[PDB]
Formats: sequence, C-alpha cells, structure tokens
Amino acid sequence: QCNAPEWLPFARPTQLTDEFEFPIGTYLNYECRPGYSGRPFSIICLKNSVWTGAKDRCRRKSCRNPPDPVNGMVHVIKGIQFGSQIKYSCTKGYRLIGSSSATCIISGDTVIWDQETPICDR
Repeated sequence: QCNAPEWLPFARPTQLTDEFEFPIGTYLNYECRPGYSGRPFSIICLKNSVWTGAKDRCRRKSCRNPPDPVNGMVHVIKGIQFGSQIKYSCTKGYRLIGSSSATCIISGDTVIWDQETPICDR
C-alpha cells in the first residue's frame, strides 16, 4: 500500500519494524530522537496511499565558525554545518593535540563542534 514510507534517521517508529505497510487513515508513531528539535507527529497514508509529509520533521541547527584557529588557518572539508567537518591546521609541520578536525553534531537544541579548544604543538 504505502510500501514503507522510508528510513528516517531522525525517527525510529515503533510499528515500522515488522509491519512497514499500512492502510489509508493509519497513524504511525514517529519520534525525533538524536537531538532533533522537531515536533513529532504521525505520518498517515492519506494521498495516493502515500504519507502526509514525514519530511524535515525533526531539525538540524545551524553550525558556527567564530572559534577560529590561532594561526588563522582552518579548512572546510564538508562545510561548517551539521554533519560537516573542518581542519584546524596551525602549520603544515606541527601537531595539534586536540581536535584538529572539528565535527559539528546535534546536542539537541543546538549544534556544536567536538572541538575542545584550539591547540597548536609547534
């Protein structure tokens, strides 16, 4: 019928584990789990045996880059945003003890980099 709405990283519906397909007018329990802001709501197969709108239900928070490297050199591999990663390179031939590569992840109401603080071995 619905042919399984799809896998949503945001949410792990209770019923979807062994069932996956439902009749029109059926409400599914979706929960936003790993820190996403969104207000969970059921997805109901209302249109064309397709779901009401499971899209962007749970939300990613915008990330930041004002912590800056001491040298002034930081590289944006993926982006500044959530799931993205950056380099903190002070020098080519030096070591950075802590988070050389900061990664922005969801804490729940905000997104932070896993960066402890700028570090330069030199």
